[PDB]
Amino acid sequence: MFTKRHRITLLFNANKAYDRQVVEGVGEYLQASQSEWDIFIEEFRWLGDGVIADFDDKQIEQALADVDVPIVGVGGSYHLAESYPPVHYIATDNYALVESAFLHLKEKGVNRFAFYGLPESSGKRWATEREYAFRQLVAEEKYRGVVYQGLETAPENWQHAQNRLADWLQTLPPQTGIIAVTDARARHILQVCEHLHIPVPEKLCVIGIDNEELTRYLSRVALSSVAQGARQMGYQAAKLLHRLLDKEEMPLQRILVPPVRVIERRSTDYRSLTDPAVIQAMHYIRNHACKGIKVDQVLDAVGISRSNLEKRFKEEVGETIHAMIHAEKLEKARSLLISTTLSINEISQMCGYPSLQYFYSVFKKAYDTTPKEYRDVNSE
Amino acid sequence: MFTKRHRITLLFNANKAYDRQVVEGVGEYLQASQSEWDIFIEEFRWLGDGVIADFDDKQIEQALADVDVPIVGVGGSYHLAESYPPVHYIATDNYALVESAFLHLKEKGVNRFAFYGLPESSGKRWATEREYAFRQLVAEEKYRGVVYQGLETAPENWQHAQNRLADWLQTLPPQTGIIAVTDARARHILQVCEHLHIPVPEKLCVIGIDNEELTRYLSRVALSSVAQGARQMGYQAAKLLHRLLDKEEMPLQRILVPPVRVIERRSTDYRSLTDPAVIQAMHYIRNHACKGIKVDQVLDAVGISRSNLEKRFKEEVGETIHAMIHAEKLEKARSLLISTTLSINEISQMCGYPSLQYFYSVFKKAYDTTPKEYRDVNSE
Ligand SMILES: O[C@@H]1[C@@H](O)[C@@H](O)OC[C@H]1O
Ligand SMILES: O[C@@H]1[C@@H](O)[C@@H](O)OC[C@H]1O
Repeated sequence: MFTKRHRITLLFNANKAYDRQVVEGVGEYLQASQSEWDIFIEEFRWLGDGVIADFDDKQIEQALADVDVPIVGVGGSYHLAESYPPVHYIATDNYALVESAFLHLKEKGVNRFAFYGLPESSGKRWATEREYAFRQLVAEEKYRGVVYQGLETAPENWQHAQNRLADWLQTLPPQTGIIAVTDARARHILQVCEHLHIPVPEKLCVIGIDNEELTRYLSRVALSSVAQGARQMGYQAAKLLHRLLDKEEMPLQRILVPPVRVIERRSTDYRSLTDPAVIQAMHYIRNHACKGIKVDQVLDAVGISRSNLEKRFKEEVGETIHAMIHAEKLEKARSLLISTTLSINEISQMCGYPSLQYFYSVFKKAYDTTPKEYRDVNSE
Repeated sequence: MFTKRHRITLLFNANKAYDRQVVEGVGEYLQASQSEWDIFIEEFRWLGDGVIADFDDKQIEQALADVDVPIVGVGGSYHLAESYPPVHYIATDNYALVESAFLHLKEKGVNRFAFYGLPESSGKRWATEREYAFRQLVAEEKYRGVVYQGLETAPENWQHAQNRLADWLQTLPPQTGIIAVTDARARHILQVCEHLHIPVPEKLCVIGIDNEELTRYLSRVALSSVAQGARQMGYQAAKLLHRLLDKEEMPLQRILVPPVRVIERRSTDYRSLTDPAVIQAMHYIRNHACKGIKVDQVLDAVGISRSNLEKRFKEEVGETIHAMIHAEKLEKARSLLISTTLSINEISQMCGYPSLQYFYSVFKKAYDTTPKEYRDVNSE
């Protein structure tokens, strides 16, 4: 008779992708265990028989400090072991996350490293934790790392904040890889580069930390990111809380979960390019190839004569401008198949192809499957 | 030179799955068009050069009424054409949504229909719209439909609300299919059935309308749902706003997008069962088969002698209790492969299998692929 029910309270934020992942793991546990739990996503802030909560929040910790019922905290890791709150704790491995992104940029020949973080001013201790890790694994590189804490998440002066970020960005030499604390901060870099037409990744490379597509700002350049092991975190949390509900004795748990993987998108697609003019020209093309652009537009974007730009393209890419314009139409098309929900007809049309048959033809030449086949094998 | 930038303001709610889908479509458009837009998810509530907003919100409509810049409203459809707000409008087809769920239950022999809605008290006009549709397509069924508006989303008295929902549920004859306005309301039905041990779907069938897994309450019985065409909605919205930004003349658009599909889960998995004792016994099994239960527990759950229950199981299922216990261990396992992120090892263990090899063996007998193969071909 499975009659005893437990009310379970989850203190997270439905509006942030990471929080949503954690709760989904909790839900996964519910499914796998078929527990007689009544789980409430109760966060705004009665309390149940067990709690799982966001402990990246000092307020929550203070609210919960002295609560009798089992609590499993979920939040960021800490280099110092005595900085962990007095509760069982599932942790995202802050070090590993930065490491994961560092190793990604490392593999792409990048040896100039930059970090866009978050002021001490915010209460974000995982930010400090990530910055420290950055410094730790950047220590032995050819050129030194450079760190720039921001102004604040919701600036008291957006315009001013933008100016300061713009200033810092123009400071950074070509082929600098930037690690942002959060996809949100990464997108902040991308919008400024948009304002300024700074080539990403042709000039500077950008990588984030959440794998969240919905941040304050949406970015035309798709954002590479470290995906946290957030589902697994929520699952392990519930699994532990279950043992805590069976009155099991235990020293306070500190289990670290590493990132799942890096999702490689456009923003880190660096191909060893170095000539400033090809850099700006290649960026231009990667923005507007689908819009049916001629070599003339590319020439006008940089301020260069046809002869000279062709010479340099040949020099650095072994292909023509015209050829690269069209190779990129394909790339846009290939991405959308992979990262989007559009019909193939829509992809063809939005990518400036004359007919869906023509795209089919061109696509089947470059890769060997069909647009359709390639989608099933490679989607998301 | 693609130098003119447009600031775009989106007025939606990051915390609700439907809103998040809509914004993702907007993002899809950004990708496919590589527009020089600066898109802000600005909703709490400066304004940009174009707006896309949740027009299921009378406050937003009033806030925006008299704004000079292009606006594309997104929200629910209306049976009456004069109830649409004075703006270009992308609509989810409220009728089609109910229809989609109705047709799903219809296909499963269901001919007793119920609707859990939302009081007039809330400002939710899509709720009224869905209820009306329900009534419209339930008109010709054998038994009449029954509608129950709730107490309110965040009750002024949770306990009281639960009592009233419990009352209504015990009113409903076996093999009643319930359509809820929203996965949220559906889950409210499921938690009460949990409190009361009312078999779903063995006794009553439940289907929702959003395909959202994260609602106020998490449900042990996975929830079947209609998935709205919400991405496409957001994409079409941005695509229209783009034409509006190119100063194109147009009569106020009213384009309806139908649901994508119905996601069939446990909550609508009705297999023509009718004997009350098998109903309760089968529900029991579907909850605890993985927990290593004997025939004795099933006997105790209903209040029936072994002989009699076996007789009835044979009569309605052509299988033994013992046999069905084990067929369901497999089903739990098969689901988790399909709907979850767990490792196969974890699935085996949580489903009460003695070894991963044994599960492999049993799984390969029932279906012909391996747990691994079946995951790649059938996941999500
Ligand atoms: O690590 C997370 C960070 O990346 C951001 O998403 O905000 C919540 C944090 O816990
Ligand atoms: O149709 C949607 C409904 O299902 C719910 O999710 O709330 C928002 C509505 O627009």
